[PDB]
Amino acid sequence: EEHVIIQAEFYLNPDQSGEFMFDFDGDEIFHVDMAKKETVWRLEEFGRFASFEAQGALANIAVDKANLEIMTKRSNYTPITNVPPEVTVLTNSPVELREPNVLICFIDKFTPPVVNVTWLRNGKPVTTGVSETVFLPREDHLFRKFHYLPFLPSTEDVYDCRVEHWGLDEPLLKHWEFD
Amino acid sequence: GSDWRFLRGYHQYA
Amino acid sequence: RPRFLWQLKFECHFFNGTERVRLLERCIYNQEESVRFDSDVGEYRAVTELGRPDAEYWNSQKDLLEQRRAAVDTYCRHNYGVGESFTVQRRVEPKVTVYPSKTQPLQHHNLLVCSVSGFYPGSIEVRWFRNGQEEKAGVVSTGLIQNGDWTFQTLVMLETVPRSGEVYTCQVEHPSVTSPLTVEWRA
Repeated sequence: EEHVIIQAEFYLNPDQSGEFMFDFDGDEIFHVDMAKKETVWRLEEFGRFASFEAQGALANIAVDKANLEIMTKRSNYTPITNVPPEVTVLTNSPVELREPNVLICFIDKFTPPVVNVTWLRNGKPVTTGVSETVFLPREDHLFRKFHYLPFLPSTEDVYDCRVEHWGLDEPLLKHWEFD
Repeated sequence: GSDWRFLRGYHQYA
Repeated sequence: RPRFLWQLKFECHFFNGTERVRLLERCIYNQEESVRFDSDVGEYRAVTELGRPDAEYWNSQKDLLEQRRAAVDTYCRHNYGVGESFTVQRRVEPKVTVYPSKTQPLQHHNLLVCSVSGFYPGSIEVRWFRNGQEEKAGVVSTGLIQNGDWTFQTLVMLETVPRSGEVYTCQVEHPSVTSPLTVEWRA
């Protein structure tokens, strides 16, 4: 096999959270912001080569919502079994003091797709420049997600990615500090 | 050429 | 409160360009795939008994089967087509760095790290050489790491006990480059 493009959608209750996205070889091509009802391209430069009309996704999510209701009942109401995430914190490249870098918090192998992630700088939460991806599908039907923190390497501070998921007894803080 | 296509799901047997 | 989850997935698998294409539609309740459409089969099949209704039903609807059977061209090959420039052909060159993991002074075992990052696509070959000879043993690799931003990274370590004047080279072969990248490290 050479490539695989994957159109993945989900609808979750009682959250009533839905998702529509495309995936090329593990990477998100784009996803539809359900609230703003708009197509968001993973790399800006992707939208200069293709077009996607967001209203379609919105329709798809509706059938999904519907089908979920049918299935939940069909299953004698069997709820989803939480599977807590594996968390890893790394950087974009080899850290060099006073060399802008990026801390990546990789959350993997979890379900359902609901997680709360905080970046803490010397224990205090950081929001400057942060970003994250939507829930990326996995062949086992669990999800993946990435959070990013642009930062300036230093020996003066420690870092933690704080992850909260229903399958975790307590919030998981993964640490990173410059050696 | 532009239009990214998508499939839609059919309705579950109710 | 209990959560119930529904997922629907359409997978377009391409072999030898779009020579061979396979489409899979999968319905997953929570973490169990219940019913799927496999282009190589031509119709729905219940994966689990919870999906038997759907399989029976959707196979009855015959407009829906014809639609799917043709998605391999209308959907799969079309989207490959539209996406090809920025995906199939994407090509970012790796940043290659070589450094000893610890500053533990000569003649003591050390792990030489070959950091290869920011590359796209995923396939790459990183080799280690000592005095021009390729070193296959004592290599510890993190494997390919997808960063989630259309770039990869990998770290390949060599277990060494550097002696004076030994010249270690990390050689990287990746589609984004004509000739292998190499970085040397002088003990």
